[PDB]
Amino acid sequence: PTAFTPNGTYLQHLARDPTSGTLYLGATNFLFQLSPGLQLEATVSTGPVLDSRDCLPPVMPDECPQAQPTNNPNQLLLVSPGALVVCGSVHQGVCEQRRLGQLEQLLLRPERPGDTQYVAANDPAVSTVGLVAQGLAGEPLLFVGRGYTSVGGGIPPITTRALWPPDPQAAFSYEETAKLAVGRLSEYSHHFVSAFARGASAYFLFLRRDLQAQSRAFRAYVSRVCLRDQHYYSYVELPLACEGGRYGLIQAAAVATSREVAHGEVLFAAFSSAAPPSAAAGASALCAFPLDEVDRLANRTRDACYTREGRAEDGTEVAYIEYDVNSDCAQLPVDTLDAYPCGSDHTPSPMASRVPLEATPILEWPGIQLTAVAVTMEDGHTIAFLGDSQGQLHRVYLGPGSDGHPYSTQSIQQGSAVSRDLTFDGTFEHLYVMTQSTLLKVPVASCAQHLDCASCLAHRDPYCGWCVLLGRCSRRSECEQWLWSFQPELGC
Amino acid sequence: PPTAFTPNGTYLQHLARDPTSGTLYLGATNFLFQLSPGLQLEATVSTGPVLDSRDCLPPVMPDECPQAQPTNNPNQLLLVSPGALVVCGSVHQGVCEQRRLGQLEQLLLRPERPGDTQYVAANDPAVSTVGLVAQGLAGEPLLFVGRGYTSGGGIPPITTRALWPPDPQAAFSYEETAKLAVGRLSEYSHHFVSAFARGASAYFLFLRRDLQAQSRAFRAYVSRVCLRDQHYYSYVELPLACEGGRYGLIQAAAVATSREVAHGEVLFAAFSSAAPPSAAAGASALCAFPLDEVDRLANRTRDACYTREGRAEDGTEVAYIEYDVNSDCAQLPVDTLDAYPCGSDHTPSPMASRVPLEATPILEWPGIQLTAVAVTMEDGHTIAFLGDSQGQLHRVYLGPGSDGHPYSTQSIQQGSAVSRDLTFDGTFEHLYVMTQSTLLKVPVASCAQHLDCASCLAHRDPYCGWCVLLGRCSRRSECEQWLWSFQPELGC
Ligand SMILES: *[C@@H]1O[C@H](CO)[C@@H](O)[C@H](O)[C@H]1NC(C)=O
Ligand SMILES: *[C@@H]1O[C@H](CO)[C@@H](O)[C@H](O)[C@H]1NC(C)=O
Repeated sequence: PTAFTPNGTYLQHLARDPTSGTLYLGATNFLFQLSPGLQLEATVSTGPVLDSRDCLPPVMPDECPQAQPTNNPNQLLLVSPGALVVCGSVHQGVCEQRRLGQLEQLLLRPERPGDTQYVAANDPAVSTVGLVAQGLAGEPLLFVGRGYTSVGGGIPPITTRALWPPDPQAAFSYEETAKLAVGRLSEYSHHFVSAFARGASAYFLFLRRDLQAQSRAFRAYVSRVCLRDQHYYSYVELPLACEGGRYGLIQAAAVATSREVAHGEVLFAAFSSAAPPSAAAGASALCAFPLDEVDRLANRTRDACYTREGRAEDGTEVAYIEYDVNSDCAQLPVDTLDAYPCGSDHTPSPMASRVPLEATPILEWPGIQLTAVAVTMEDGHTIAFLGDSQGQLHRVYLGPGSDGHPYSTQSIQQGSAVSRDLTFDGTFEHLYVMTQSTLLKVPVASCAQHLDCASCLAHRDPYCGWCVLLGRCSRRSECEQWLWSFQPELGC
Repeated sequence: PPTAFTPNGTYLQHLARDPTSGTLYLGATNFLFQLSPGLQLEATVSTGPVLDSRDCLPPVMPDECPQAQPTNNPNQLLLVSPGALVVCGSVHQGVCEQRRLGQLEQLLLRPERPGDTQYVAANDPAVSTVGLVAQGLAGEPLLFVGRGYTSGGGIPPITTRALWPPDPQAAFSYEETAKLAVGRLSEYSHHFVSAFARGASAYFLFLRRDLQAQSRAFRAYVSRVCLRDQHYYSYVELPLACEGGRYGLIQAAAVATSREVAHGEVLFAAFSSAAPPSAAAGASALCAFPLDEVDRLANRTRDACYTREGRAEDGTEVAYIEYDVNSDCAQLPVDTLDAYPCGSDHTPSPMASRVPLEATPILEWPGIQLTAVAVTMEDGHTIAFLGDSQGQLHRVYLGPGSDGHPYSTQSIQQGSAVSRDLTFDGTFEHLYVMTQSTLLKVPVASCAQHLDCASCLAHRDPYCGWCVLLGRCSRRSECEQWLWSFQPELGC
């Protein structure tokens, strides 16, 4: 397969322009721009740089003597409509903007940024996530979820930051209210896995300590805010549960449309089991949460807390206000739900559900730590692409007939985890896979190398069958008119 | 096996369940807990240790309380009212506070400097405190409180107390007349067992020393008072007799509507025999007093004392004034009963019957000290769950067919008494059972773990039987043809 293996660096993040298909790659001291065929369109160096976590940028040796040279693994890498957003691990995680298609060309780098323009975690271990969307002021906003770091200030775990503000020197700053107001950051230890949009709703997947549970164990959550408000009124926090927390550490996730799973888009999540913040080598599972059910529970958490003091019509306590913020649920008129579906400066917030969103595992893999999810539907049925901590990429048919073991496994790079940033190309014919030292372009389905029916059906791959009338080892859509290679009792 | 809650380094005093939400509030040593209907911890509040002497008045500051010690705070009173949770501790003269139903952490009202008229619960952890939430004439929240004697002082045994006066800082106080005026509190030695309401009436269950008897012995009594009446004019005590005082000491009770026992509500009360103060380790009985017969005798006791100087038509003192109070039965015109059925500032008070309200044991178990009662009617016939002093929960069928021995018994916690806060859930599907160190959620029936008819019928449980259609071990409702597992002569 086609590869990109830059020497002298490690790969942190992969961002694909959905309009152009250009790939941008965020590595240690390098950004890359790649053709959709992994041809190198451009290269930008970003480090090492003189830095100390105690000094504030711009880091000069005069007012930062403790400075030492410091490598710069990539923290945020995002395709905004206007530009490419790049945030690093160095200089308190400040960000810059580069020309989409001309990585080499820098659009904007605040010259002397403030305590409010430190964006990413300035620790490459800690993890930063991000989403871009159009704001009500006309210009595009950048949501950022941010793990905890022990330096500078205490940055909020989620923030909504301006990318194209009036003064461009203020870009990446957030209005005083554009944040989740969370104290005790060190205690919650937010660990972000992913952020995504759909409809008017932004979603964040993350881990955080349950401070009311007896163990103060970590616990997986999905929270939803409205895409458009700079503010965090609509913020609703749901706990996630894959088999009621046997697999309690969400590792990666992907959205996809599948019809036999549920109507609407569906969130496929990979949870591991804990040994304390990380997985144990321990088992993994893949759960699916239909977003229309994510919205329905989140919707009825809002509806309870706005109009029924946090109770269902059943009478049950379902909703409350998390993070010890001074705010309780209310008995506002039901007209409120229509007038202000995303809240006001005076509605309850931040809202959380007492009811967990629960899913029974689609598959349960005993020895594996899943790190990466990619899901598509082919000729009616789900096929998952799953990467693990050991650099393997598993392909799993999930339709009828399957005990859900990988029909195919493949070693991208032994002993090095596959990235959540695992993404398909535009036609869905290929999947870009990335470990820490290589990025591969992998074909979903290599059917047509087979030039005889018996070779076709021996490939044994849900994508492949023998089109009888055309003498072709093809995919069903490309047609005894198609002899599926994934039905062993059958043959030529 | 049950779902449980076992908090470390604490003991459980009371459990109060919210009849609308089903959420459970626990009251413990230095702790409040809030738990889902499934016993998941939703919140925890510390209530101690505190600085305190029984000699000081709250708020205890060291500049006014030199003798203050670290003092633990076992819970004394835990009641869901309409707006808040009422909480009263054993410290700070037993003062009370209120907290948000559904967010216990959030507090609603805690008088800043309270008076001699606002020391509510017994400021000694070994003394009884019972309470009942009612509404006054103007439909505002009231709190009847019964408390045992405690060696500042003079707190009346029963008092009506305002949960939300005009002036929030006046909460939990009581108007000068809103009290049962007892002189010799040390001698009467009220031990309150329970308070409950039904109809227009509030009822209290307690022990007191009978000082008109030669024995001066402790005797079990039930007293009734009109809910509207906040001045205790209408107060009237009936002695309770379970096999003529063989079983002297009432221990726990629970009301239930049962078809085969009487019309209306019926009080199922567990009495124990006195040790030749408290129970011997002895024998217990379960006696049933229909509330309609309580009201009848209390009504005849009122009538006989208003209009016939306490005598019946044949001429016998059947009613008299108790508690060496200066008041006598009168020969008031008969129309006084219609004009003043709950008494006056000028009518006889407080009233007692000379005639005991009598009942004969539903069951008598020698060698068991019963401590907790819950009764339900299942398919027309009474079932009683009874806890005891050794943390054992006995299940008893009382329909036709039994010598009244338990068809099932479990250890909740060996040798630690089951609390009289034994209480069903909302579907009467489960039972919340608590000893001093654990809380359990017990299903009433474990029918369906049964696969074959043999096994089903071998459970020998009045709840379980074999639905012959459907082919599963169900309950008579979830069928209609059904083979009862509590009829041994019947097989399949
Ligand atoms: C959630 O609520 C929004 C607005 O209040 C509505 O547009 C949407 O249909 C709801 N989604 C559900 C009920 O799944
Ligand atoms: C007791 O008396 C009241 C009024 O005096 C009456 O309404 C009630 O029904 C009576 N209860 C009885 C007789 O059981």
